[PDB]
Order: sequence, then C-alpha cells, then structure tokens
Amino acid sequence: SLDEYSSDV
Amino acid sequence: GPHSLSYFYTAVSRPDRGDSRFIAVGYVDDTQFVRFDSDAPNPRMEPRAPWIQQEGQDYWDRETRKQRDTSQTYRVGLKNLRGYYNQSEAGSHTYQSMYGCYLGPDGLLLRGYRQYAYDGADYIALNEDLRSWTAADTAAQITKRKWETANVAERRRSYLQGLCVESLREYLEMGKDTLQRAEPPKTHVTRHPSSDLGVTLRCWALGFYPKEISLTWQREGQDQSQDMELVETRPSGDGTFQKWAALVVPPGEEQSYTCHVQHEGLQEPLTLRWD
Amino acid sequence: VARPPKVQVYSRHPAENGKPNYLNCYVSGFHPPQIEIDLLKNGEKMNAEQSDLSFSKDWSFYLLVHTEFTPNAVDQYSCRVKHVTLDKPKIVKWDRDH
Repeated sequence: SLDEYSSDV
Repeated sequence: GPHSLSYFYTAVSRPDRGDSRFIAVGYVDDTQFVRFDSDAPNPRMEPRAPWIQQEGQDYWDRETRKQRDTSQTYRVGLKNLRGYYNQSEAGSHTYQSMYGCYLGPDGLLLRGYRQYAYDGADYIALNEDLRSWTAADTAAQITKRKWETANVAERRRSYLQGLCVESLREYLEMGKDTLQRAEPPKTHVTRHPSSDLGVTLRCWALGFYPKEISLTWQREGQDQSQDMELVETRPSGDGTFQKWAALVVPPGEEQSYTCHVQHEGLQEPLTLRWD
Repeated sequence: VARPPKVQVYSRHPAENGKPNYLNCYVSGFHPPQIEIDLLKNGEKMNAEQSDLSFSKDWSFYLLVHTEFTPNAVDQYSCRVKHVTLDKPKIVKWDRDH
C-alpha cells in the first residue's frame, strides 16, 4: 500500500 | 528471508508537450505487483501480479486517488527543480523517488527508507533514524528546510513503521504460493570453442527465484573469479531470473574446473562440471 | 552525466529449432530514461511488449522487451538500442550460447 503523503520539493 | 515492500517513482519533463509523465511501480521482494502511468487515459493503479487482483474495489480506488495526487505533486516539483538549478524549459529532466520497508525475522521493521534523486543524482534522503534528512547540495537544503518545517519525517516514519509493514504482511500471505516459494535454479554447463589454447565453459542457472544467487568457478577449489565472465542477473520473462558464468580453460583440462551455485532454493550448494 | 545501457539478448528457455520460445532484450544501467529498444527479426522490427519503467538502487533504469518466437536454423534475431549515450545504435545479436 502506497504512502499517501506528498510534499513539494 | 528479509522480505521487502518497495515503490519506485519516476517523473520526467517533456518540453515537446509542455508537461510531464509520472510512472510508479511497486514490488514485493523481486516481484512487481502494481503500476501507475499518468499518461494512461483515466489513469489508475493497475494489477501486475495475479495475487494482487484479490483486492477489492476500495483498494484500487484509494490507491488510484493517492497516485493521482502524488503525480500532481511531482509535476510541480519538476518545475521547482528547474528553478533551483537555473535550467531552461528546453531540455528534459528526471525526478525519482523510492521508498520501502524491509521486514525483519521477527516480522518487525528491519529498515525503512525514502530517498530522492534529480537527473540521476542523489538529492535528499531520510536518515536511518527516520527522524532527519540528509541533503546533497544547496538546492536540496531548501527542500530539507521545507520538509522540516512541515514535519514530513514523522509522516514517513509513521508510514514505514505502520502501513508499509502491515500491508507487506498481507501481500506475503495473499501471494504465498509464489512470493514465499524459493524456486531453485536449473543448472548445467556447456562447452564452446574459442581462441589459441582456449575453450569456454559456461555454467548456467535458469529459472530461479528470488534474484539473489552466487555463481563461481573453481580449479582445485581455488576461485577463478579474476578471469571469468559473469553476466548481470536477468529476468526470464516469467517472473524468474537467469544468470551464467563463463571461463576459458586449457584444451583437455575441462574436468579440473567446477561451477559452484548457491541459492536459497537449494538445500545445499550445488557443484557441477562439464559432462 | 548520462549513463549508457548494458544490453543482453537471450531466450527464456534453451533454444531448440522448431520449439516455441520467448525472446528477451534486457536493457539496464541507463540514465536518462528515454530510450528506444527494438527486437529485430532479420533486421525488421518485431512488435514486442515492453515492461514498466523501473530502476535500481543506484537510480539507473531497466527495461525488458520480449516476444514469442520459434527459433530455427536460418532466422537471425538481434536487439537494437538507441540512447543519448550512444552516437550510433547498439546492436546485440542473439545466439543460443549466451
């Protein structure tokens, strides 16, 4: 199952 | 042995189209089981191993939602990286990420990781403590500061200790007939002509799973790795792997050399020779 | 700096004339990911399936291009790769011994 969190570079 | 769940993300800019393409794949050990491609019409998380197809619609819907969001975030990142590095829109660039959990012997997290690259170079990485970052240059220090401000490390540690391990355990049981069967190599040695005082013996290992293997040549038990040719382990196409090792030996002396195979699917190492 | 592809061409099973098999072009170690990989039969491109783009711990990409084929005594197979690290396309020929 994927890590849902995205954080902009 | 130490099972793993890993995901691999690639985002690439396309100046021709003025956009980008995001592709993700997931693996349990050496078996790919899911993919996502933002170029697909109506892009969705898709099964790539038969055993993941027993997940219901909630799973496919929710994984798809995560990837659509992530894919957007990586398109913005490509623009940001372009600025950090004073690059124009004329050329293509690549932003990659990979993360995963290695399951210990006790079913506990042995090691969780999350790292990033830009144009093939290490960019930033979560340290082993799952608490802090290491940044590779000035640009990555800006990222590091942003992610510290927003406490991204706690989000990653939570995932790698919680859902990553929990879901891997489910996949391993779900697919136990394949993910937990060690498939031993089928092995043999072939013989071929060569050059001046030269005959080549090739020790084959075919159809093994998982991918890790040891192939070596010996004369009287002395390792011949200096003069042998060892090809990179390569996929069979059917989920298994292939590899071979070859050596030039003096004509008539074939029986002095033995090929040695170690693979977790064999009770004991194999010894074989030209027959 | 870009990294060039390594290329291996091989059959799934030991080849035997007249027996159906699979033909594999495995291409690995390369960066950036844009690449053209073509399986050839007597120089003409075959319509071969390509694996999903993935990469290794060192960030370099790998792809498998593969198709069904029935080897025999006359037909020649090769894999042809174009990448920015290659000024002329790389061509590796298939043979039963590698």
